[PDB]
Amino acid sequence: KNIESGVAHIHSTFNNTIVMITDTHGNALAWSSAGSLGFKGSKKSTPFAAQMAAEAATKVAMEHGLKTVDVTVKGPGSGREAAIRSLQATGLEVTAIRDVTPVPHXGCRPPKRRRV
RNA sequence: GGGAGACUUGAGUGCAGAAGAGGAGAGUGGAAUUCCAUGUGUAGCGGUGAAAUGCGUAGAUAUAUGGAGGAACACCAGUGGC
Ligand SMILES: [Mg+2]
Repeated sequence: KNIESGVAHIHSTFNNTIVMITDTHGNALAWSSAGSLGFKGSKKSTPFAAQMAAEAATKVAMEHGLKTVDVTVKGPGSGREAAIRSLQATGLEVTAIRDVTPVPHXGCRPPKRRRV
């Protein structure tokens, strides 16, 4: 119901950006994404859509009561920063920013190149 | 060229060292993917030039904690090595 510390997971891919705000224990509290704000197609991948997604999820998160979050950024999407700053704007206190992009230490064979 | 000798440079042995993803066998490590279980959580997720098929309110994706299994070995790493 009422939290004081949390973490905001910015899952930003090439196609879409999902913003998920959890408590420090990883339990979800609020989440938004470019797709759930009406953005479709390439628009979902833009920094502005990432910005709007962060705002909509931030405001819901602060309705619960939540002051300061740390940010984990993942994926190659262009909207990582626009989300990080949007968190600060809408009211949250961004204390730390980390990169948690998974990296195989090799790992599995990736899919084929998109031509031929 | 054949025969009987002699020789130490070619070739090999000894002795002393040097480096190495050379090979074979048996173990073993972490990262990641997938699946599985359990919380949290809510309507999307995924994808393209643009879309749709697909997946999701029988609760997804995300996120947290674990479990299983397979394959490949980030950095080191280099017209570097064998
Ligand atoms: Mg194919």
